[PDB]
Amino acid sequence: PGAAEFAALRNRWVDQITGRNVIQAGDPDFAKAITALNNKAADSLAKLDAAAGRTSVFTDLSLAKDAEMVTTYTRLSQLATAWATPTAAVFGDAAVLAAIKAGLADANTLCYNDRKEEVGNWWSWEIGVPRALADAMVLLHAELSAAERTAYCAAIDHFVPDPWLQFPPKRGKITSVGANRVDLCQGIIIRSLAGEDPTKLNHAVAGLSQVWQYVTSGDGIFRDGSFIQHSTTPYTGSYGVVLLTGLSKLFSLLGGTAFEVSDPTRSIFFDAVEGSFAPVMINGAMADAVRGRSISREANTGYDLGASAIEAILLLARAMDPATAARWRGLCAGWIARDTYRPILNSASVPRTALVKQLEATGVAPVAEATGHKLFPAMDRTMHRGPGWALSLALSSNRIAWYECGNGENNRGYHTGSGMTYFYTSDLGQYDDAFWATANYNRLPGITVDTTPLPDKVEGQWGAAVPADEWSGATALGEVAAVGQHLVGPGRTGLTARKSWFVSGDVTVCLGADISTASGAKVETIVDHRNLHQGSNTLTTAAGTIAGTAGTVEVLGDGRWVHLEGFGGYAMLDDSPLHVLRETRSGSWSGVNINGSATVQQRNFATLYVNHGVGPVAGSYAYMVAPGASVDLTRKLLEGNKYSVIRNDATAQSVEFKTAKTTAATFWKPGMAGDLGASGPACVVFSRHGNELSLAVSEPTQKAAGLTLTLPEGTWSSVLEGAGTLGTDADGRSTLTLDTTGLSGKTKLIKLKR
Ligand SMILES: CC(=O)N[C@@H]1[C@@H](O[C@@H]2O[C@H](C(=O)O)[C@@H](O[C@@H]3O[C@H](CO)[C@H](OS(=O)(=O)O)[C@H](O[C@@H]4OC(C(=O)O)=C[C@H](O)[C@H]4O)[C@H]3NC(C)=O)[C@H](O)[C@H]2O)[C@@H](OS(=O)(=O)O)[C@@H](CO)O[C@H]1O
Ligand code: NA
Repeated sequence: PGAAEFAALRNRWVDQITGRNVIQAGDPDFAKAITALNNKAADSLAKLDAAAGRTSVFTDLSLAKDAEMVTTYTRLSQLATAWATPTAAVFGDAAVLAAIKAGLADANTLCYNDRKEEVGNWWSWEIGVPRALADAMVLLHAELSAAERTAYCAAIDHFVPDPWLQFPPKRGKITSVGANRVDLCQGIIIRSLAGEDPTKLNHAVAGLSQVWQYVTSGDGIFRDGSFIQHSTTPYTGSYGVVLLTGLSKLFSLLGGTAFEVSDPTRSIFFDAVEGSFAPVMINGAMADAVRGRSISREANTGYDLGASAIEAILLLARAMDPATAARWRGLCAGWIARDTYRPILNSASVPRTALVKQLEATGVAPVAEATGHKLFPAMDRTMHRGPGWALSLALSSNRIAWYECGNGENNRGYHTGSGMTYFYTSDLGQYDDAFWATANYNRLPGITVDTTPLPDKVEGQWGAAVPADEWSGATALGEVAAVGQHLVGPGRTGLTARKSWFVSGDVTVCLGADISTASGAKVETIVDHRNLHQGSNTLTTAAGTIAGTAGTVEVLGDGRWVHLEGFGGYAMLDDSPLHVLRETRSGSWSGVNINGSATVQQRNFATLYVNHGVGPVAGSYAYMVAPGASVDLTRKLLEGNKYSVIRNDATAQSVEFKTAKTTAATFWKPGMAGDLGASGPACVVFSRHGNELSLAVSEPTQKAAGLTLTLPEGTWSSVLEGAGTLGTDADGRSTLTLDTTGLSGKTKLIKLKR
């Protein structure tokens, strides 16, 4: 590949990043994308340092601060993008061009050059600047001189001599992985287009292959579809999206060329569209539970990341086989159509606009999110859906950190891995509308919490500490899931709790047992902590209403149920007092992220909780949530033994779903829950249909070689579906013995015949 091939590649990259070849004339959405492009460009030009002998490019960005160095370069690449976009205000403007070139030249001289040692965050030097400077070189290729290309290529190569590695020499260089490997390889590939370097280009393309190989530990994609970055944090929704985005752009750039990605194992990455990404996409947003510290970012939200994922999937779909293309397009049409809260075209780039318009021109229909369960045991996450809702559970364990904080972000998120119950609904803004600026970080929905105040950054940054718990894990059979978490509290309080969730097609039954702590403080369990925005949503009870006055907590009378207008129902499954608080909360994004705005946001919440008191001995809870239930259906939840608690203690927790004729259990110790026994830790769901017993089982520690069940519903003499060895114990009950060696928390499905 020579001059013509490199020119075609550069032209293709500019087409991709500007959308210059696909602007529809007179289209209002294209006009709006151009307007947003123009306003950002004008903002940057207004901030140019025009001073003689300047020591910065922009008056509000110091080159001595590595994040502001990155923003200097991303502003220059944005300006170059605008200069290259037909109909943009600065399109082809020579005075603007000259300012961009001078900015690149001075940022090189002053700071980012082949003689400079890294100072501060490695990512700035190796990923933030190279991607932007490479883009700028390609955008401006007809305008920069050879000597300028030499200088800027030399700078990139100094900081990133090999994109398969990361960190400056003084630190010791390690293999780059996951999103970091993609981003380093992107910067080098685009730089290799500018400099016409096939050797560097080929090595960077070859570096992509590692990121879609299945892993069983560390960072990457697991066979169950989990995605981890930073070793201990579930990360599909932020770092996973960075990986998805970069590969979409590079696969598209290189396809059909001498440099095309030809590794056949890239099918694993395509499999991850539905296996990893789609289940954690909720009406256009990535689930908070899989986006780590990014929850703290006012302008990098679940909708921003979901929109990036949609762009990427649409871009990838252009190269897929027809059935897969249409499936991915239907999925995206659904995530777009259902999201009226942050419509994808508002502030969309020209390329994003074009992909969304191309989708709408295919006529591919919107696909609904499927009901039922998607489990991710390698990352301690589960997803559950029914009509009008999606539950995302956020656990932690000896494999998965309580939380990630870092770079001044999410330092207060230490309870976000304490068994959170995110109920996503048609309230699309629930977790987005200043939730993370205003919520009570000590009363997040679903958690059990020791009320001891914890410092910011408790347990350390970067997910360095994990709870030394017994297990967290899950299974599911048909419409019912069983999820368990042994919660060990952050901050060395000694909090312990056994939390389980039994999730049907409509209702979530929440059981807690064996709760105690060493701190001497009260312990709570949060039934909900629910953003009401500026609403005054009524809390209805058997007797009338509760918590009508903000700031005065009330205890629920005897009917045991409460309905929250615009949400659904809650009901107590024991005689514990339920405390109900309507409250107004305030906070700024600066309070949760060092980069957040200082603007104070004020939001109303409904907060429902159980108080286990001081010094609980084997404290417990039992409640249920019915998203979307009317007052009439909520009033009836506790009637007819629909949700039949079997056991709830330090040995096992179990419920039977009457309508679904299905029982679910978690086992902490060897023992029995009803007529089901287990020899050790287990998640089990079972249902009898006449003379056939169906079971789902997991071994949630991920470390036991065997597990034996004592079977419910009488005796069982053959195996119809699946594996396992039938036996009989000294007492005449049938047993099922499973080899669980290496199952990594995955579910075994079994069907037996009487
Ligand atoms: C300082 C240090 O040595 N810390 C490491 C830690 O490194 C940190 O983690 C990541 C990484 O990629 O591994 C890197 O996170 C990325 O940070 C940049 C800003 O620096 C962006 O954050 S933002 O400014 O809030 O935008 C970036 O956000 C993503 O950007 C983009 C994009 O630019 O294309 C798209 C997404 O929409 C947006 O989310 C952010 N990425 C994510 C996904 O949040 C940190 O800057 C770097 O400091 C880890 O290093 S590691 O390489 O071994 O993983 C950590 C692991 O234990 O070790 C610390 O020492
Ligand atoms: Na970590």
